[PDB]
Amino acid sequence: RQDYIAKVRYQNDLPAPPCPPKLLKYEIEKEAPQKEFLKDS
Amino acid sequence: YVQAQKQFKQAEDSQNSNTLAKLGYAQCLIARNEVGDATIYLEKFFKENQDSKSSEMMLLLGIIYSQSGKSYYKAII
Repeated sequence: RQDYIAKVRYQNDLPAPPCPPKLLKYEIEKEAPQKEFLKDS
Repeated sequence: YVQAQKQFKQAEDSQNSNTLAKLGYAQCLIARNEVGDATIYLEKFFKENQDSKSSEMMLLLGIIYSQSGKSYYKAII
């Protein structure tokens, strides 16, 4: 079958890991500061 | 903490209108690391007093629910 030459290859390639910047937990995200803040007089 | 919690409970039993006594009771529960017990007491008080304007109670409820995580919607409210 001498006709138009074309190659079909589906692209589903996974991207490389992004490694985005990491959020920093608040001081009130730790159990001991939470206890100190809630137990305030 | 045990004695203060007992005193807060006695204050509540003497006069139920003392919201400050109940809030101190919840704070003492927090002091004794009774996270679940304080949460149950706070839920009972809020559901009985949904119209009460205890801003600090609602702030504490939001903080507790955020620590829980699954109850984020009540925390937002």
